[PDB]
Amino acid sequence: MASPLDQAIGLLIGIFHKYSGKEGDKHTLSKKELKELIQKELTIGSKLQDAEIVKLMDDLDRNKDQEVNFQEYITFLGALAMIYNEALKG
Amino acid sequence: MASPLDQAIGLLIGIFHKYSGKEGDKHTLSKKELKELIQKELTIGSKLQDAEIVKLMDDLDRNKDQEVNFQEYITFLGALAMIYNEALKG
Amino acid sequence: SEGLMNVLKKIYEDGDDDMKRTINKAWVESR
Amino acid sequence: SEGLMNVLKKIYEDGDDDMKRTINKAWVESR
Repeated sequence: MASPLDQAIGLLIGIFHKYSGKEGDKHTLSKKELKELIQKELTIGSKLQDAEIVKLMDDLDRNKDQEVNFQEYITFLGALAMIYNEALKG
Repeated sequence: MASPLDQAIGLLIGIFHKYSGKEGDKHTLSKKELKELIQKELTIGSKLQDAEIVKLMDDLDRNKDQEVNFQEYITFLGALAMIYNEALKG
Repeated sequence: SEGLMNVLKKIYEDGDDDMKRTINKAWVESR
Repeated sequence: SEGLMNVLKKIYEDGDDDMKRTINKAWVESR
């Protein structure tokens, strides 16, 4: 009965598939659709950090420039969770 | 949204670090850690599947051939999330 | 076949009810 | 190498901190 982890990986699915579902059934996000996910999930509205988001987009696009696949988007969230610093300390 | 994702990536670390840090400050899961993590935190569908859980553990260790590291464990959870393909088709 | 996905497909059979609710919540926030 | 962790730090420092709350819950609730 895997509910606690299955619903957390289900959060990442339910976030990701909104943005591909804007054009079709696909398991990928194109570089500008990936940037839409970042701005619509992490609502930094009117802040100067969009210049950091175009570099975060270049870190995500380093997996594939044309469109970033769901598994590599989760590999990147694995780096994001590791770089959180305090999370792996308590 | 941000807070819904930030708690979901916190579920993966809230599960993982109890096993990796069980006998030190360590940030990797050995073959016993990953099996104890699944059987405690996720349990199972039926205890007859435990022979496939040790094969899933061997497919997790496929990345390093001794003990599996945090980003590779999350990358494999991206493949496990891809097995729920209907949620990634909509 | 690939072999990998056929071992991972056994974990789908676990029978959870919350994952399919949480995906809907993560979609419904953007209605 | 690229300055990955220095750009990803700008997201750590923007997150709502439920990461560390959920970790501490998961560390207590399993007993």
